[PDB]
Amino acid sequence: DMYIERAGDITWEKDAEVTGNSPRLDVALDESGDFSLVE
Amino acid sequence: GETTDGVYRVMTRRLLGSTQVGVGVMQEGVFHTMWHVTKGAALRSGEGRLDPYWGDVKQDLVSYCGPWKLDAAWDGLSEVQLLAVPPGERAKNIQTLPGIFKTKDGDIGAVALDYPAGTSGSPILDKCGRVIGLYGNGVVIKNGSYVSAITQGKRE
Ligand SMILES: CNCc1nnc2ccccn12
Repeated sequence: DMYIERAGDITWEKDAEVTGNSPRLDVALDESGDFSLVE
Repeated sequence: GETTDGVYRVMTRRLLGSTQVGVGVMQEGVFHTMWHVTKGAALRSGEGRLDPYWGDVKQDLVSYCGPWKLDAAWDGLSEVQLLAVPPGERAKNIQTLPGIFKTKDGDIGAVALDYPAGTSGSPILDKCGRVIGLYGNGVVIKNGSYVSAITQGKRE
């Protein structure tokens, strides 16, 4: 059985930790909602 | 149950202990999450019940109590924040510049941030705090890292 619990407000936070790259990828989306890489 | 706007954990007691299977957004009395988190099942909020209202396996999205309300979009230029809600850990904002998923049906923003699967449903925000999509449906790249689409629904 599934239940929900509040975890916070939705707000932008100044000086949050900045990380992650920005890859440009060729992808395909199948009928089951699964993404796959196209090469 | 609780109907206040904000980010929520999605939990289950079916397995060992209490397990976080995902996250979701409550906005305008409607709870939004990814379809693979709940598989369209009903949810409980205290004593109250949330019934699914709309869902789509291909978009991998579902809304409870009403129609999908989130309609803000990534501008294609600016940095965004993932409001990550990891299992057993406090909600935390992470800023990143999205990449792009290029598809035969158009381009979609993508965030290259790697978190446990139970973080799926965490909202991605623009600089005004608007939810431009949810984290958790994506792909695994050459190096083994995870890249999620910025998945957004349509507000009818
Ligand atoms: C819940 N299944 C989707 C999924 N599979 N690996 C990851 C990693 C991060 C977020 C979502 N993920």
